[PDB]
Amino acid sequence: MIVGVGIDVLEVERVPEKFAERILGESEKRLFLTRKRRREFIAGRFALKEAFFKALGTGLNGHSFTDVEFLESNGKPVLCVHKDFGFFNYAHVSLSHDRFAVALVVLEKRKGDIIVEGDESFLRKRFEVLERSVEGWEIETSLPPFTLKKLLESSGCRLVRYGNILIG
Amino acid sequence: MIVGVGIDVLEVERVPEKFAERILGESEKRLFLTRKRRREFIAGRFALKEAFFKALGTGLNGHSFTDVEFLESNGKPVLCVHKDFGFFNYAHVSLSHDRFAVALVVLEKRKGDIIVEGDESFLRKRFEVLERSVEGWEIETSLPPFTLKKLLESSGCRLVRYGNILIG
Amino acid sequence: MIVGVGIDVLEVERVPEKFAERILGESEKRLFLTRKRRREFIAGRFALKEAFFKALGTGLNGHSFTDVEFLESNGKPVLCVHKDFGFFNYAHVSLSHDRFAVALVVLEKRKGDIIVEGDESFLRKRFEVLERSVEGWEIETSLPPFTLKKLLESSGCRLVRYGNILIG
Repeated sequence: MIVGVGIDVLEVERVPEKFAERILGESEKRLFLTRKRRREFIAGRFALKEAFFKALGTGLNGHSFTDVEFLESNGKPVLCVHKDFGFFNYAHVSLSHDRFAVALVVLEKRKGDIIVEGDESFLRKRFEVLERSVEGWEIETSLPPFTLKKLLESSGCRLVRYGNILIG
Repeated sequence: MIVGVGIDVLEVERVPEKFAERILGESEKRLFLTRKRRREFIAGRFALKEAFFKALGTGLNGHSFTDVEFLESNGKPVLCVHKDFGFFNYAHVSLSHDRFAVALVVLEKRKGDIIVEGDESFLRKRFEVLERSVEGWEIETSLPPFTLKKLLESSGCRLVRYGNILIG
Repeated sequence: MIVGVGIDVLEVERVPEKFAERILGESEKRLFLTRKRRREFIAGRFALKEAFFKALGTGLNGHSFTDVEFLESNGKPVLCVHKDFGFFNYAHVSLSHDRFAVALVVLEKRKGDIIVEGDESFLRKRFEVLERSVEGWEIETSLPPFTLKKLLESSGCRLVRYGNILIG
């Protein structure tokens, strides 16, 4: 199911490069140094973050723009969370710019698609266990990623994958 | 499942404020009076309505722009229908503007998420009943909101919530 | 479930009409001749194709812009594939332009919604068969449309409908 959607439009030229220090996370800063078109990168990340918080519905409840990072796998932006924002396990994101930047965020909750490595008996007591793979056990849970991560690391368990979301 | 999607882009400056009388519903007019940036509000509502009808696929079949309202809960636009447009029970909407307004509408049909208060036996004869809550009975139906509303009010039943759609 | 999303923005005026020969498929060329606003049409089709490949995630793996066509039913763009890009069976698309063109593509995999005509016994050996209609048998499969089409035409079977995707 779709949890929320967000769209954001901004004129690239009117976005200051000095905003980099306020909006970017640490891994985004490393990616920023690699970038040839610096003003576009900042504008794009601002738009993606705005679209993300629009998709949540509550906006900036107690969160900062640095709490949400957009990294890159291949050429596509990928969501990285440093806080619990909800129980969505998929963030489908897209970004385009031509003088104006337009960012799209669609948040989705899929049944399952959460991979955890650990004792079978431990997991079946707490979660609905669906399938076994090379990566680990596939479970269904509505627990937010950091809540789940803290619960599992207390035991001899490990969160392998949480949908398509990157954690920390 | 996704029923349809709609996107709309328009230059705010070229949208006349005089269009307010043609496109806005009564509750939108009350919201319009509160607004400081009047031209932006009109442009945004025009874009949202256009995106909505694009998401339907049939366009303006026999409908008017006043048949669809976009109100506000918190800071997010919320769909309010005054007519039956389909059996979607979720409208995920977003709006952004920076000289150009961009509106996004995603229509979704979720299993259930329709809350009805009334006699248990009456409902089980007609609908697949899923869960009981404080708000009422959760049912699955493909009946459009006004069709459902008219059917229930004929008996001693009441439509409490239809997904995230506002009715009337 | 949502397979991927894509957004694209481009300034219409800076898109050359000469790009028509490079980006358009044969059926799009026939539609292009009918169009009064030629520059808008090209800009829109470029934006839709870009949004489509963004939604795939891999980009232009071994594909061309001519491998993907956007035709029209009523007034809405409709996806036509000439190659296998994935197992999504729904492409929800939208296009708007006002000096800048904005295109949206949402790719979805729905359970079922693939209609095939043929021998009941042949299909039940290979696929999960769901329902019978006037158009044919509804099956669930993760086979891409051309792979499925080639498999069925080898026997006395025919692919009737693949979600809302047009094939060839």
